[PDB]
Amino acid sequence: ILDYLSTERDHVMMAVRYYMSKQRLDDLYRQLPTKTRSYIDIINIYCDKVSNDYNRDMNIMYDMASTKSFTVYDFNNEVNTIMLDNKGLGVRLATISFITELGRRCMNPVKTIKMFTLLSHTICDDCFVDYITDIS
Amino acid sequence: ILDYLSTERDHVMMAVRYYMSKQRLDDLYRQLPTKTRSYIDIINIYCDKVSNDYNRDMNIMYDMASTKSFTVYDFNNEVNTIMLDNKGLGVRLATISFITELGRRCMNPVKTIKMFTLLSHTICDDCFVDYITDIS
Amino acid sequence: ILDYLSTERDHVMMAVRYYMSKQRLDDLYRQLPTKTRSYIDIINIYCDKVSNDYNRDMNIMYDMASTKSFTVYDFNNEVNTIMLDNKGLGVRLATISFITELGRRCMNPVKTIKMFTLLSHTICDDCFVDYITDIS
Amino acid sequence: ILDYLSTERDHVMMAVRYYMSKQRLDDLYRQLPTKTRSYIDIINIYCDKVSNDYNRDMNIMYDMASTKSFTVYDFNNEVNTIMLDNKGLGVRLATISFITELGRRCMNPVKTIKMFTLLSHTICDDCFVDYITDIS
Amino acid sequence: RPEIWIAQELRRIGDEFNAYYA
Amino acid sequence: RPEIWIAQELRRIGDEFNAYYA
Amino acid sequence: RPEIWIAQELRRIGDEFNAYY
Amino acid sequence: RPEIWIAQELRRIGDEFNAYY
Ligand SMILES: [Cl-]
Ligand SMILES: [Cl-]
Ligand SMILES: [Cl-]
Ligand SMILES: [Cl-]
Ligand SMILES: [Cl-]
Ligand SMILES: [Cl-]
Repeated sequence: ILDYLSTERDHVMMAVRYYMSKQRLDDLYRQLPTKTRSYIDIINIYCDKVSNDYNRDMNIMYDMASTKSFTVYDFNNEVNTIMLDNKGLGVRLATISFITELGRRCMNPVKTIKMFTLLSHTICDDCFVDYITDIS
Repeated sequence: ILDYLSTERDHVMMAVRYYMSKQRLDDLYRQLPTKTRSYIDIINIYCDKVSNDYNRDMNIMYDMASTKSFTVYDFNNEVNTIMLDNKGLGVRLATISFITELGRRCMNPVKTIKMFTLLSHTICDDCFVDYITDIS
Repeated sequence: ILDYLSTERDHVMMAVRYYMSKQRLDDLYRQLPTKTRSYIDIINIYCDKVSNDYNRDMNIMYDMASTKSFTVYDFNNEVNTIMLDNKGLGVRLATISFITELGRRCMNPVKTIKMFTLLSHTICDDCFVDYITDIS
Repeated sequence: ILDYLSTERDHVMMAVRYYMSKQRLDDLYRQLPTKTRSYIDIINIYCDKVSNDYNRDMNIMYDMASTKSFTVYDFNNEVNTIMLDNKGLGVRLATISFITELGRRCMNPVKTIKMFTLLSHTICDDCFVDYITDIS
Repeated sequence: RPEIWIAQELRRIGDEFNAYYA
Repeated sequence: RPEIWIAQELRRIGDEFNAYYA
Repeated sequence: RPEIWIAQELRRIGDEFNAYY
Repeated sequence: RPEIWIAQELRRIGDEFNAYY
């Protein structure tokens, strides 16, 4: 991150963007009903565990996601393919954990939000919705 | 907000998006050096007060922004114009607070992050940077 | 369209945008090699016919797309799903024609180009490529 | 451009995107009223002349626009500053010609459309609108 | 809901094209 | 039209802050 | 190519997760 | 820095255009 925080202006800009973003997230959560808050909590517990256990896997998978030929759009479609043939909870949790890791290492906020938004549609198929609502 | 959360899918999708973004922001903060965290604290302290003190002013100004003919592009340029002549700290803090409020009420995460990114450049002019760096 | 062209400013702004985009497309074409221009001719010939032959079908399908709950993200995934099982040329040409029609009626240039970019990846699977390359 | 047209798929994808984009532009123009068509024509004649005469200038200005530290957002604000202090037609035409040149050499379509959209707001101030309507 | 059905009409249209294109 | 006036209220608010912050 | 393989490894990780659960 | 100078050169080009016109 220090490769982008070169000048005082970069620091201050970073500070303002963080604040704007943090405030938005806090106020969003403030507005969410109990049901949605429960789902966030469930996703947190399960994906924190997956990301921790398979931390080494997530890291090298990122290393090839950083190759020139990689595109989020093609990756999205490959995920959509996988979910259609396999209906286990694991692969969906694993996909969330990986996209989250891609997000942590993406310093382009706009690109990141786009990735999050697109993949969230893809990951949340009726199969996934069934699992989270059962665990509710 | 509850017009966006109609089905179970909408709820779960919202939960996934929140987790991804929250995780990103958490990891971003962990990477920030002391200097940037200090600037975040300063913006937090000063803009929270402006947002509270002028809360009524912020609300009614949002009503103007929800106008059909309002555009972030044009607003950015007017903000840029104001700051060139007005070099006080107040107008810069007030703009952040207003933009933050626009973010709280914007459900499209992509358009929101676009707005934050653009306006942060415009707000963080040399004058604003000088102010933030003076404090601590 | 004429609801977007209310003031003289809206007209001039539209004129500037058109010039910039038209100039870009002109210069892009000049740079394309013979092979790519041939593929463009093939898509032009085949999708124009589909668009004309099934013009009524395209219009009523747009009416479904203008639905509140319709999203390009989800549509992309359904298109991806269809193409995996259906390997005919027709469904690929029809999708292009439909997406092209969505573009004609979309006034937001950013959302439109996003749609084109995403769906082009999804439509141009190995099967479609094999079809286009066979012709000439 | 050949650096991106590596595989048959890249060519075909390029072909589909061009078609979608070209069709949109053609149908947009088809819908434009005489007034807007006149403005496009006027912009075409004047900016073609500027781009031709100052072609060498536009080229080196691009070379520094390609430096890491360059951002469209900061450039936009600098343009907004310039226009506020100088009300001649020339600088506005020059800005259109330069942004157009930036567009010709940007292979990211989404980034390009964003640039076009933002700068079009900035360039089309009341001063510019007055000139184009006079030349009408 | 609407996207699922649209994509099926495209599938239908595609079949008409394939048969006639033959 | 609305953006011009909003930015002027921010200017007004900014002045109130500056005077009191002193 | 890479996107195609990553998605395959996520499946494997997923099945692994499902079995230990 | 570069954006600040480019915009300045566009002004110069603009004034040049206005004078020959
Ligand atoms: Cl951020
Ligand atoms: Cl969000
Ligand atoms: Cl356009
Ligand atoms: Cl958008
Ligand atoms: Cl393009
Ligand atoms: Cl982007």
